[PDB]
Amino acid sequence: STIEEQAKTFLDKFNHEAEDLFYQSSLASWNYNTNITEENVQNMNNAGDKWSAFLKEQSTLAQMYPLQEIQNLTVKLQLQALQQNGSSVLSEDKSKRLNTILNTMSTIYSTGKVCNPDNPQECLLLEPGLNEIMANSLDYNERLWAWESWRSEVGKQLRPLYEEYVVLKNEMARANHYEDYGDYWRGDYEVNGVDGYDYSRGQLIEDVEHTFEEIKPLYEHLHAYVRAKLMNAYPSYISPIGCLPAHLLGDMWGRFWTNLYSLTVPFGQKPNIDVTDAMVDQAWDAQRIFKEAEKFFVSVGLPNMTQGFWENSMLTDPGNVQKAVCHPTAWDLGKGDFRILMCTKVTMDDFLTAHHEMGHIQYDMAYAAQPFLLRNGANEGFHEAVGEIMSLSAATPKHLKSIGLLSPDFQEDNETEINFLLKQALTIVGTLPFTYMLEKWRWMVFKGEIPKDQWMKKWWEMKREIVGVVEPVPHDETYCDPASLFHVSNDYSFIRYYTRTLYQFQFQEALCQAAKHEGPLHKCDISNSTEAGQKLFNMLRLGKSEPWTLALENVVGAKNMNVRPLLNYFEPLFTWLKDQNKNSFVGWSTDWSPYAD
Amino acid sequence: SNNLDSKVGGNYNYRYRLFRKSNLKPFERDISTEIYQAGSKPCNGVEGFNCYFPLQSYGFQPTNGVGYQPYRVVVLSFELLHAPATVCGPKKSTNLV
Repeated sequence: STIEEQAKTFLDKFNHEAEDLFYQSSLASWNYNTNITEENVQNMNNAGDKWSAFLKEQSTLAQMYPLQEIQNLTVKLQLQALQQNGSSVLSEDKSKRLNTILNTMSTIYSTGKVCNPDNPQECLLLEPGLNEIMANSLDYNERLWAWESWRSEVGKQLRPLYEEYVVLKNEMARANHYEDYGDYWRGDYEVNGVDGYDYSRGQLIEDVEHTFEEIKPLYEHLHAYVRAKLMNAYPSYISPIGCLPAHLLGDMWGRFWTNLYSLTVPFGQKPNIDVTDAMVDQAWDAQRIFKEAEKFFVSVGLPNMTQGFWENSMLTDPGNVQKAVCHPTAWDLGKGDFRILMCTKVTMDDFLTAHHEMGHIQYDMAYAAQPFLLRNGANEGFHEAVGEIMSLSAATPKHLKSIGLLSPDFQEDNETEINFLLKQALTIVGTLPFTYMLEKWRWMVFKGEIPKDQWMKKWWEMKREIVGVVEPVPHDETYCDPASLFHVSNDYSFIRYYTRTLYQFQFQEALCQAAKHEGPLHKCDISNSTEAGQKLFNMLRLGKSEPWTLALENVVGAKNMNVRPLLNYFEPLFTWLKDQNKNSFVGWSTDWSPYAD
Repeated sequence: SNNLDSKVGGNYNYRYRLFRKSNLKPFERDISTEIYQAGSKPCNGVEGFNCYFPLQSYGFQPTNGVGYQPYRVVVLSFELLHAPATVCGPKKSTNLV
């Protein structure tokens, strides 16, 4: 009758056809990851190209339905995914040149290596060599050579490639009604046509800026603590009031202080929570580690797994002849067929990783009944944020004592809680301003506020102001540090880590109140609380059919990122970092550098 | 019938109607291939803008789930009319004393 029948009919046609075609690429990817062969990789790319071509052919009808006078949110969100042309707005030469840049940038980043100045015959590759130098090795000279040489050999070569990547991407985004490709990433959270829950694209810029200043009281105290500990190991280079060198952060990109735990132990005499020895004595294996993990998911009140879920999953590497990808990955093959790939071992690192990947399945299985275009997460934050809250609760010793891995006689005191709690802040608090740093710099580059010659000049300036970090050697205009990151060279968004980080504690606070936990969140344990998993599933089942702000309003009590549950998690840590910083300066001083004289 | 009727790539011999200009009646059947019209323009026998071919094939693959797998369904309707009974159940018996 009306025009409304066209969209409701066209989407059902696409939701019928795009369903099976997309799964052919997913199961083709499953076959490749389970058996890396020249035969499976061809079907993987052919299946993706087949489905990818179907998406563009279908856009001819998606664009003939104006969404101007339409109020149906279901019709708008689904057609908007197909109405966007993306890379199809430019000519084949510009689109192909873009992929040639990304393919070349990924190769230069992947094949990077550094030989020692005294051993020209021993070059260490990006993985596993140089990552071990920044993570495990404590030698000042080795950490410096791996950092500065990486910037000159890999950073400089990616600078001219990153220039073409920005200008080509900006033309694509601007053609799709955006300000720049920086705003394109911000469009993941956009909401239009809903009263009281709308969300502008550029609103993410004020949100990260607002939450950043609220993180600073917790970050400035941790920055002085790690600086004081690293100063004792490197007193001839680190001042007690200056900045932290960039090559002593724990990685080749300066993102996590997790590798600095050995140098920043609160109490090296007291024990930690670890059930590695407890599991092997009980004769646990990859299946039992997965099975008892399911009891936690059922104990909270979430749906259990299907018989085909465990039967078709991967638990180890089936030989070198059919070597599989041992990386943890939660797979949605479709038609209710969900699986996980993991080479699980008997250790606590795999105990929590299993809950992490299983949490990803709970996300996808919840909204699996939605339409195909709406069978996806509302945003990248919700996808990965829900994964960590289930593993962090399992890491709580209260759950281990109930399961029986951690013995009941294991004492718990404020001293041991700081050993675990401070270890997380090095990962969370030591990374939150760093993600805000990179995306703020990149967002200014896509918009064009920083000239292409002033990339290294402003990058060093932002490092001293935001994070309080300085390079080990001065870099001229020819260097490009953030281009040497994996997420940057491969056209990936890094803002999701900031959003996922704060959303993680937000959802945790909502469930801890549901499970009735008193005190800080670090001792929270939602295990054996049927109301906890029940309230979560009400949010997981929404998918992307409603605004993400609506999901946060009725669950965590907010419509955007917030730092309140972060300080609640690290509440006693703020008292510990304060006590440790009594003999040092809180914050940082931009006038100090390791090469100063 | 997932172990019986499913096929690699979907059993295209089993199909069903997705759209119809009107609702069916009890025990009604219709196998027409008329294009479902929504707008005022004629479809000209082809689907597209405000036009859609109503029938579509099933995705009965061996990897389907409990909700998507094929189920051999049979409906047994009983009729009690003025005409005499033509079908009944079996009656019990025993030995002969």
